[PDB]
Amino acid sequence: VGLPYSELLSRFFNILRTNNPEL
Amino acid sequence: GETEEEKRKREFEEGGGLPEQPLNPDFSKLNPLSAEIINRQATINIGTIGHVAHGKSTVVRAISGVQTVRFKDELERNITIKLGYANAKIYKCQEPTCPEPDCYRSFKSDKEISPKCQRPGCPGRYKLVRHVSFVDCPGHDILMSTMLSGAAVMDAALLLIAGNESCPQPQTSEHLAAIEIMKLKHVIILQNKVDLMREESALEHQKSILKFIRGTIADGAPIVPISAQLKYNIDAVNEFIVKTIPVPPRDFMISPRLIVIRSFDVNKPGAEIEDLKGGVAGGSILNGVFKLGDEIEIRPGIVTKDDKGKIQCKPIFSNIVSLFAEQNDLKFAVPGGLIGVGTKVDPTLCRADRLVGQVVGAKGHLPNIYTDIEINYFLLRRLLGVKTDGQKQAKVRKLEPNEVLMVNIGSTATGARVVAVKADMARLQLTSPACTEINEKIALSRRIEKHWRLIGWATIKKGTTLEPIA
Amino acid sequence: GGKKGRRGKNDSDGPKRELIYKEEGQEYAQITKMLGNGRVEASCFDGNKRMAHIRGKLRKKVWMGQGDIILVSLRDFQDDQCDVVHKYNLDEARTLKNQGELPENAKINE
RNA sequence: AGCGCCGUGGCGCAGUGGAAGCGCGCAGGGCUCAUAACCCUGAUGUCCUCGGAUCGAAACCGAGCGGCGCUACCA
Ligand SMILES: Nc1nc2c(ncn2[C@@H]2O[C@H](COP(=O)(O)OP(=O)(O)CP(=O)(O)O)[C@@H](O)[C@H]2O)c(=O)[nH]1
Ligand SMILES: [Mg+2]
Ligand SMILES: [Mg+2]
Repeated sequence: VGLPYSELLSRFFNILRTNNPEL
Repeated sequence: GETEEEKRKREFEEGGGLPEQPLNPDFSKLNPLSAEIINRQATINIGTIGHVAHGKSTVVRAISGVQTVRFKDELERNITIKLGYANAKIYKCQEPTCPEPDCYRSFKSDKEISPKCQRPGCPGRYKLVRHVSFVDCPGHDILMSTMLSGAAVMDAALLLIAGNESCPQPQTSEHLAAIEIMKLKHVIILQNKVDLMREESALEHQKSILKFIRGTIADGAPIVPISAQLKYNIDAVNEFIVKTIPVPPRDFMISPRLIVIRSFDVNKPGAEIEDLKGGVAGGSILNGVFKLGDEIEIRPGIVTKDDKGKIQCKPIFSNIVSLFAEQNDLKFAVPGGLIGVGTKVDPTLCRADRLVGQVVGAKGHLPNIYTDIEINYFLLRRLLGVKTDGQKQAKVRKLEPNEVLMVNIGSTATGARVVAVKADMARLQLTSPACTEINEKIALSRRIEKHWRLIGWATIKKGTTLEPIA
Repeated sequence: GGKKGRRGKNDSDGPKRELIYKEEGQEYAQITKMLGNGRVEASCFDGNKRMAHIRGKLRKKVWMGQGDIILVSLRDFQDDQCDVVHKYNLDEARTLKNQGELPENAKINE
């Protein structure tokens, strides 16, 4: 099941967006 | 005011330090999760597979923190032959308040038994839940013997796929099928490229990954985004390792055996030879429990050719001077882990890639060496690892008599010659001697496109024995 | 040097001449490469590489080399080719560089 | 890490036990109506840094610095 994948990827995206506004 | 080293020493002392293993603990009462076993030795071997120029050593150091050498001044950047070694202690935070995903953490070898929680606001310690050994496998088309030997040694797997590159990677399928060969379903798929991947493109790549792994034996393999350069998404990896991977059956009644992948010569230059050390066999114990000062012998040993063309095999007798785990000197060996057995074997014997995948048996046990082996092999329909431009990916041919094929018998990489071909069985003649103990699942590779290509799995059913000369 | 000089016009304009600007089609350019047959390649200050003929009153009267600022007249019927009309001796070229009739990205200094 | 090699004036080299070297560069001058060729003269240092002997050290040696090559990543 890919359910644990989506939450972790969303957390990754949020971390990247917050820490790196240039991206 | 206090120096950071003093802070680390205070944490280490408060964390319990490194308790010394008892000289002779009650062996029948010990389990791979016991405190005397878990504090100083790993119990699960986790291998890493992936394409070249993808990043596995970076992922390994992100997870464990122990760097792979990537040595030889020419293999520093391109590829590695010998497998990498890493050690991570899995810790869990006892407090119910902190969220479960970040409760776990993989810490270095010298980390204390109960180190402080680095999360701000949580004054809790860490509980050592599991010790695992992280080993890097070479994902290169010619580097298959070492990769297959590692897969034999491995108990858990980690597949690395780059999202930004092509979704179907044939070397990833090669490694996955090689793992399926050797009865290993505990695979955690990990996406290396999540920083540079879009919202919908990542979803499409994950859908393609799910599409690819449908007909393979592995079905419920967890898939988790990770980062190798930012060094994030490691705690979830620890949680998945703890949960999805249970302890393989490995306990104390089985006979003691060793499978050596690498050999090291312990001789520091410059200093006078008066203070030197013997020879180190870097081997995993897939079965058995060892102690300090035991009597062992490498069954294949020295290979020699007489003037009459006869292959003589000398079992390398050796007294185990010591056994080295990741951190310090141990007194007993936990099965299912890579250990450096420093014995009276010659450092010259442990100089080159000599003791690469060789079986070692303690005195009182007789693994059997063979010259001609009666094998039972199963092939696949299509060759894996071939990049065809959209036309009927390479088709596997039936094996022909008198053909040199690379057979990895558990750990022994030998060039077998076909004597006869049957419906499911074959006769293999070995110039390099190889052993057989119980099963020793065998990986088959053929020379087709100028390099070894995996074709299927096989099992030994019989063999023509040779009696070693003492 | 040589006995050629006495046969010449003896046109001695050594004193500082008044530099001539660009007029409705005459434009500044830079010699990029020297070709044969008395023809040169001039990168004009418009992103184009025109082929400029070494021209009358200029053929064997002044000697020009690679990397020389130049004034060249175009031809409306054929834009690709043109004619070199005047040559600036590296002093008024500096003046045009400060005034910037040409993009200053073309920096050619000794 | 050890061992082999080395320490331009801009580059390649030489003697290193008696003190700034050659060639190739660069500047100026000379020959030529003119250029190249050729000839003449320089202006560039810590012959890597700290010490020992010595009228003398850069050499000879050692208490080190930095860069290359063989052992080869030397748990
Ligand atoms: N930008 C970026 N680079 C990554 C990422 N992961 C790995 N890399 C790059 O991988 C490169 C080398 O990693 P490494 O693990 O040593 O290579 P390897 O995969 O083991 C080679 P082989 O497959 O043959 O074993 C690093 O330089 C790193 O920049 C990533 O997530 N993002
Ligand atoms: Mg590696
Ligand atoms: Mg006159």
